[PDB]
Amino acid sequence: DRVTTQTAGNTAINTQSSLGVLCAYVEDPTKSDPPSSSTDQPTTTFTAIDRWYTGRLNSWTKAVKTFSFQAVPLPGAFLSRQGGLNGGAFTATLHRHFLMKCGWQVQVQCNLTQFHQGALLVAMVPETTLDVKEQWVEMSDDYRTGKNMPFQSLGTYYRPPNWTWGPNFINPYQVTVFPHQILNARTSTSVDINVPYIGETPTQSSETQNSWTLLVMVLVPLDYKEGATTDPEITFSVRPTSPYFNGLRNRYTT
Amino acid sequence: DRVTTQTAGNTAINTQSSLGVLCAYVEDPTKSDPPSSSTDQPTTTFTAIDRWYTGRLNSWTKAVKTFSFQAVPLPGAFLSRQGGLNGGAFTATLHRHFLMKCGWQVQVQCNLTQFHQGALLVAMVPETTLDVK
Amino acid sequence: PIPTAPRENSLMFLSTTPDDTVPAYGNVRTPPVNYLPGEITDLLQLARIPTLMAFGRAYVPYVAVPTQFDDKPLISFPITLSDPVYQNTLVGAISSNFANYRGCIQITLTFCGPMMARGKFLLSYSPPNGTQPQTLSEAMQCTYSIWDIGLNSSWTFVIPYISPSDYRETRAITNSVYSADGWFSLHKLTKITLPPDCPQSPCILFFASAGEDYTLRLPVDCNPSYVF
Amino acid sequence: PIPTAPRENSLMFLSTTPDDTVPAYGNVRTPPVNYLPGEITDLLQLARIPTLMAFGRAYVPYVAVPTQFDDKPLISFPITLSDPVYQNTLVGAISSNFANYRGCIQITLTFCGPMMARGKFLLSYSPPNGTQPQTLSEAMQCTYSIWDIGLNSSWTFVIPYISPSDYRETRAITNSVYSADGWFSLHKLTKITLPPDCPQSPCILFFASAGEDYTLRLPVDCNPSYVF
Amino acid sequence: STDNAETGVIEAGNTDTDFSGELAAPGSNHTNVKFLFDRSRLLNVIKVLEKDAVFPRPFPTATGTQQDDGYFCLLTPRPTVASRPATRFGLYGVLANTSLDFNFYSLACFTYFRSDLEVTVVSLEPDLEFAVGWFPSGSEYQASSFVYDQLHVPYHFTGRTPRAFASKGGKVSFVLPWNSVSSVLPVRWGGASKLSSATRGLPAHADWGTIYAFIPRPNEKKSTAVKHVAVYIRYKNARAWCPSMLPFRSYK
Amino acid sequence: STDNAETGVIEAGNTDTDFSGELAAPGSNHTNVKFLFDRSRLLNVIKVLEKDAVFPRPFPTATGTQQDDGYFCLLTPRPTVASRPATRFGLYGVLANTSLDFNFYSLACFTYFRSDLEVTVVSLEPDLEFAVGWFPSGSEYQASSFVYDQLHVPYHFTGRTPRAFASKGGKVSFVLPWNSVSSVLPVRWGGASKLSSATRGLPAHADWGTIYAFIPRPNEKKSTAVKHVAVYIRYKNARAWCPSMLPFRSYK
Amino acid sequence: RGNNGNMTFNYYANTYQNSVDFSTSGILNPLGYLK
Amino acid sequence: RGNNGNMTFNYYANTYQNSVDFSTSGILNPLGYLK
Repeated sequence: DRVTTQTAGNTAINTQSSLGVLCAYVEDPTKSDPPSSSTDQPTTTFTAIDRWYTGRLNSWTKAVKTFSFQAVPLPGAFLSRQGGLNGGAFTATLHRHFLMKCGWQVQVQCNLTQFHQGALLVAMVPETTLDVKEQWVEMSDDYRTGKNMPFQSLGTYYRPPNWTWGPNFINPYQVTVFPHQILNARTSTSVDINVPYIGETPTQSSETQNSWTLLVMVLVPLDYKEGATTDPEITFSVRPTSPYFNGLRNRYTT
Repeated sequence: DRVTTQTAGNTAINTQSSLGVLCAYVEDPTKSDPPSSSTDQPTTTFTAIDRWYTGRLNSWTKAVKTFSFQAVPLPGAFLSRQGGLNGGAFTATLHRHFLMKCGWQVQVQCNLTQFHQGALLVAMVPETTLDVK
Repeated sequence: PIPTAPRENSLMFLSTTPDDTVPAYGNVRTPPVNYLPGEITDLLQLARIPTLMAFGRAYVPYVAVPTQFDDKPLISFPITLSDPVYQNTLVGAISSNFANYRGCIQITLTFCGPMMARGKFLLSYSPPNGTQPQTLSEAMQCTYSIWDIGLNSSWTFVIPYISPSDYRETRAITNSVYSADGWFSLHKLTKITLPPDCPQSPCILFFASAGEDYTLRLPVDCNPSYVF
Repeated sequence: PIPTAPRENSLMFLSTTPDDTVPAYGNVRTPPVNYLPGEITDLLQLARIPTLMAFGRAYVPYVAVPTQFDDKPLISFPITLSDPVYQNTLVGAISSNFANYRGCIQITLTFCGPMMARGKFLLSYSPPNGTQPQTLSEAMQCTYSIWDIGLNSSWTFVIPYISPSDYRETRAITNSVYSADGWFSLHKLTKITLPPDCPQSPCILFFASAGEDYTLRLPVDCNPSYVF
Repeated sequence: STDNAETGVIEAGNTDTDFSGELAAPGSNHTNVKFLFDRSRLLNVIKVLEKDAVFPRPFPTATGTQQDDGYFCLLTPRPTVASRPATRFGLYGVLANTSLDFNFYSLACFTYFRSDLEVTVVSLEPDLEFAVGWFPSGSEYQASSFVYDQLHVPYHFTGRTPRAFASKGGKVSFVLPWNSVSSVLPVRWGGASKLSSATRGLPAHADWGTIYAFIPRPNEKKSTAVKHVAVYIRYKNARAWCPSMLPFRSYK
Repeated sequence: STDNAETGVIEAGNTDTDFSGELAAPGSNHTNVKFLFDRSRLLNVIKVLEKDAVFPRPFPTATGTQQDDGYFCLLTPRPTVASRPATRFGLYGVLANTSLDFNFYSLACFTYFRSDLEVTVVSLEPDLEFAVGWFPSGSEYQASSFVYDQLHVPYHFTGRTPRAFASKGGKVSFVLPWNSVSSVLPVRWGGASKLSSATRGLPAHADWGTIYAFIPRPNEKKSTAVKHVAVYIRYKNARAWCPSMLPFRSYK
Repeated sequence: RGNNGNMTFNYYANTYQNSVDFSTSGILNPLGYLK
Repeated sequence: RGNNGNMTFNYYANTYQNSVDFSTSGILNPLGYLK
C-alpha cells in the first residue's frame, strides 16, 4: 500500500503516505550506459555512494506567498553542502573526477497534519540557474521572464540594452510539465521522484552541471488555526542512480 | 628476461634489472579472502586504489655504516605520508574504515653504477615497532 | 537538352515549401543522441500534461471557497482558448500557436484544504447560450458532475466537444459560436463543513489539460509579446 | 519540352559543390603512373609519421637535462594542437588545416646521451585542471609512465583522448575545454648517473606523431603566413 | 472522475469517462515536432560586408576598439548579442545587434533540440548581388586580405567552408548539418562552459555556425550606403527532448 | 612503450598499448587526398585582353620590350612569375604577376601530384561579358589578328582549343585533363629541364596549361579601363605520391 | 518525415542531404510513469 | 570517389569527364618497411 521503505546501501528511508515513485520519461530511469565521449574506464556505482543523502530545507510558514519557490541543484548541493547536505564519499568521488553522468532519485519529506492546509509543488526541473544570485525565493516578474538570469556584461563599448527576457525563465503555471508530485497537506507527508540522466553531452563536467534542479514551490499557502504546529520543516533525500565518473584527477581546486 | 613492467590500474612501473618477484610464503599472495570477523559487506579492491604509490626514501651515503637501517611501515607510511607517500584514494578509504586487511607488494628502486659497490637488504619484516622513537 | 517550361512562380522563396534544398556542407556525422530520454515526437504529448490556471482575485492558480456565498458560480470562465485563464496553461499556450482545435478540454481540480474538510461541489459546463447560467438550478440543467470531498483529492472534469463544426477556432477574434464554446462554472452544492480549529476558506487548485482526443490544426505565426 | 522549376540558387558558383562540370578538352590519355611507389591515399598516413617538436631554450628539437633541477617539469607543453611546439610537426601542421580532431596524440622520445648514462623519467599527462601540475607528486597523480634509460632508446607516450565531446577543436581561439586538453610534462624521476669522462646535460629528442585512432574533420582555409 | 493529482500523473480522459459521449476522430497531426518546426522564419537582419571584417571582440569590450558590428549572424534560436551567444535578451554607446527566434520559444516547450538548419538569405536592398559566407560552430572568421593585381581581396572569398554566390536580385538557400560538438542544442541550460570565471546558462557552442553576407567586389570598390540583408532559417528533421515551459504571457 | 626511433619506423600506438583504455571509433575520412583537394580556391587574378596579346618574352627580359603582362594565367599550384614557371616566389620597373596556391602548399606534404583541373573564371567587374581561352601545356599562344570587314579580330577567337564564351554577368567553368607530357606534377623538383644553361628545380611543363580572358569584340572596340577577372581551380581526382615536408611556420 | 511532400525522388544521398549519427560499436507514450 | 555526391547518373563518358591512363601492352599501408 502506501507504506514503502526504499533501501539503498546502508540507508533505508520510510514513508507511510507514499504516492508512488514518479519515474521520469522512462520505465526504469536507473538503467544507464557508460558515456561514449570518454575512452577511459569509468567509475561506476559502489556501495559507499549507492545511498540516500538527507539534507534540510528551509521551513514553510504562513508568510510564504504563492509561487514562492526554493531550489536545490543536483549535484550543486553536494558541492556547496546546501542544507547540511554533506555528500560523503559521493562528493569525495565527484571532486576527483572531471566528468560525471548520473540520474537522480529524490524524496522530499514534509509532514503536515489533518488540521493544516496548503500545497507544495516538488518538481525536478531540467537546466535552470535558480541557485544563482530570505528562506524562500519570491516569484517576481524577473523570475517569470528570465530577466534576472546571469549574463556577460557587454562592456563600455556598447550601449547597455534593456534586458527583457531570458530562456531560463520560470513560468510558474507550467511547472507541472516537469517530473513533479504535489505535496498536499491532506494526502501525503512525502513525495518520490526518480529521474534519469539528461544533458547536452553524454557526460558533463562535475563542477559546473545543473542538469537537474529540485524545485519546491508553494502552490497554496500554509494555513492553520493557532494552537497547531507552526512552521513545519521541509527535508529532502537525494540518491544518485547509476553514476559514471570519468576523468580521474586531483581534488578540485579553484 | 630482466625487463619487466608491472601494470596496476593507471600505474605501470618499469625495471630493466629485474631479479624476479619474491612472493612470500605462498604461490600467489594476491589471493585473499574476506575476513570472518566482520558481518558487514566489505569494501574490496577498486581501480582507484589498485595501483602503485611511489614515495622517496633517504639517500644512501658513504657515511652510512653497516646494519644502519631505515624502516617504512605499512600502512603506517600512508597515514603519516612518510617520504612524500600520499596514498590518494587508498588512504582516503583507510581513514573511513575501522578494519583493513591486505597483503602488500613493494618495489624499492636504487640505481647504482658499475663503479659503485655496496649492498642494501630490502626486506618485508612482520610485526615490528621500528617507526617508534 | 530536355525542353522544360518553368512556371509563373519560378525563383520564388515560399517559406513553407514541403521540399528540401541543396546541401552545402554535407557528409557530417553528428554525435548520437540515443542517451537522452524523454524524446518529444508530438506536441500533444505536452498539451495532455495538466498545468495551472490563473484567476484574478497578483493572479492565483487556485480558488478560495468563502464560508458565505450566494447562488452564483464560485468561479466561471468561458470555454475559449484565448481567454486569460488559459494563457499560461500548456493547452492554451500551444493552442494559441495554432488556428483550430478539435476535442475535449480537461479541467482537473485539486482540493487543497485540510483533511477534516468535507463538502460537495457542482462542476457544470454550459454550451453557448444567450446568457451565462448563474443559478445552481441553471447549472444543474447543463452538463454537470457532483464532486464529493474525501480521501481522493481530485476530479478531472472533461469538457465535451459540443460544436456545430468539426473544428473550432482557438482564438475568439470575432466572438462567434465557432470560437467560444460556452462556460465552465464551479458552484458549491453543500457548504464546506469544518471541525473546530481548522482554517477557513480552503482552496481548489485548478488544472487544464487536453483530452485524449484533443487535436490541433493549422500552425500560425506567434505572438512575440512575451519578449517585450 | 520538360517543364522545370529552377531553384533560388540558380547560376551560383559554390566552391565546394560535390559535383562535376562540363569537359572542355576530353578524350585525353594521360601517361601511366604505375611506376611511382609511395602513393598517398589519406593524409593520416603522414600524420602518423613522427616529426620533431620545437622548444624555446633558435628553437631546438630536443630538451637538455641539467644536472641540478628543481621539482618542476623539465619540459611541459599544453595539449593544444595550435601551440607553437606543434607548428612544425606533421600532426600539428596537417591538423591546423582542419577544424576538429579525434584520437590520440603520440609523443615519442629519444634519449641522445651517451650509452653509459642511466636515469629514469616520469612522463605525465594531465587532463585540464584549474592549475598546471608542477610537482612530481602532482604529476604522479595524473596519467604517467616511468621510462628507464637503457639499451632501447625510445619511449612512445600515447596521450589519451580524454574529452567531454566526441571531437575536439584543433585550434584554441577561445581557450576552452573543447580545444585545450591539459598538459604533457616530462619530469626527471631519478637524476642521470654518468661515469667519469662523459658529457654533462644529455638531450631528449622529442617527436609528435598521431595515434592509430587519430582522425581529422572539417577542412578549413589555410594560413598563408608561411609565404610572407 | 475520481483522481489524485498529487500522483504526478493524470490520465487524459474523454467524454465517455464520466458522461455519455464518444471520442472525437483525430483530424490532424500538425503538432508533430518534425513538422511544426520545418518552416522558415526571420532570424536576423545583418549588414553586408563591403570590405574585410574585424570580428567582434569578446565581452566585456572596452571603448575605442575598432571592430565591425552587425555583420555576423550567429545561427541559433537562443538569444544572441553582438554576434555572440547571450543569456538575457535585450532591446533598446553602440547599439548591439540582438536576435531571438520569436516563433521558436513560443513553442520551445522542451529542454533540448537538434535539427539540420536550412538557411535562406533574402536581400532587403533593390537588385543586390551579394554573397554569403559561413563558418562552422567552434570555428572562427578569417580576417585579412590578399592583393590580386593591386586590389585587396579579403580571405572570406576563399576557404574550405561554403561561400554561396547569388545572382543580381537572386537569393541564397542551403541546408546545414548539426555541426556542433554538443549532441543537442540546449534551449535552456543550467551549467557553465568553463571551470573558472564562466557565465551560468551560457552554452559555448550551441549553434549551427555563423553566416555573414559580403559584396563580391574588392575593398577598393567599397560604397558608402550600408546594405542590409535578411536571414531566414528552417529546422530540417527537428527532434525535441525533455518537456519544459513556455514563456509567461502577461496579463497587463 | 619501449621502442627504438633510430629504426626509422615507429608504430602508431593507442591508449591500450601502455595504459588501460580503448580505440576511438574512426569518425571521418576528410584527410583523403582525392577529397581534400577537390574544392575550388583562388589561384590568380589576371586581366582581360581587349586586343591581341604579345605573350611575355622569356627570362631575362630587357627593357623596352613591348609585351603584354598580367594577362595569362599559368595553371599550376607551383610559384609562377610573369605567366611563366618560377622556383622562388616573390611579392612586392614592371611589377611582375606572381601566383602561388596558398591552400595547396600548406597541405602539399608530398613530392608528386596529378589531377584533372577544374577551372572556374569569375569576373571581378560589374556586368562583364568576357570570354576565356586556353591552350595546353607545352603549346603556345597564337598572337596576331585577321581583318573581318575592316575589324581586326584576333586569332584567339578561333583555334582547336577551348574558347568558352560567357553571358553578361555569367561565369565560365570547365574541367581540364592532365595534359602535360610529364606523368605527374613535381610539387618539389630537383632536376633541370635542359642539359646546358638550365635552372635547377624548375620544371618545364608542370602545368595544366595556360588560360587568358578576352573581350569578344574586335580590337577597334578596345576600351581604356582595365578589366580584371579571377581564376578559381579545383583538382578533380587528385592523387599524391612520395611523402615530404610542409612549410616552416615561423615563431616570430 | 516532417514537412516534406516529396514521395518520388531524392537527388542527394541521405548522408549529404541529412546528417546521420555515428555508431558506438500515433502511439504517443507518457513522459512519466507512476511506479 | 573524391568530393562527389553523385550516385545516380554520369552524363559524359569516363574518357570525356576524366582522363584515363594508357596501357603498356580503410587499410592504409605504411610508407616504409624495416627489413
